[PDB]
Amino acid sequence: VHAEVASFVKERSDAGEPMRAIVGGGFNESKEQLFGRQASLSNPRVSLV
Amino acid sequence: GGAYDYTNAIITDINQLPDFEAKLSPFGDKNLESSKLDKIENANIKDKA
Repeated sequence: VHAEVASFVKERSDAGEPMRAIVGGGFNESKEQLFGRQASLSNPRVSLV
Repeated sequence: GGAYDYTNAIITDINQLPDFEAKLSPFGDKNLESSKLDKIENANIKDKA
């Protein structure tokens, strides 16, 4: 879902309509999960909590 | 040949695999290059850390 939201935000922004997203995963996530998810979510206009 | 300049890239990419796992040191912000790894082969690993 997070990759899709990143994709939707890119699709609207590249069309001239700027948009951004803030995202966070599950409960009590550990460091390894944050790095692995950041690497899988690397584009700008996206924030990870 | 890529992001594998930095040790982190091995730890993330292992964490993407089906059954292989890896975890970063709890001692601090090491983020060393792979270029300075030491010579070691055939480290027998499955039920170990």
